[PDB]
Amino acid sequence: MNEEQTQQYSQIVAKCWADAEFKAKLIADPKATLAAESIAVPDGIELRVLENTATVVNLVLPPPPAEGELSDEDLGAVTGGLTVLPW
Repeated sequence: MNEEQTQQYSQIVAKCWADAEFKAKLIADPKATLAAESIAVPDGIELRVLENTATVVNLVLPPPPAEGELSDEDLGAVTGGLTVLPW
């Protein structure tokens, strides 16, 4: 969940608010959508959407089991309005 990955996450929601069809696909099947974006989706990770408005969209993508260490710059990049993997 580094800066570069966060940027990709931003691109997804950037598309959503502008492209209602894309947004709908993300919500209906976030796994297929992420796959289209060349983003891995471990089956041990739950995906959630917080907001799906015509202006603001919030997609929650919890760190994978393979998640390593992040820098302060990486953590700063990460959208703090997102939640984490349910336990």
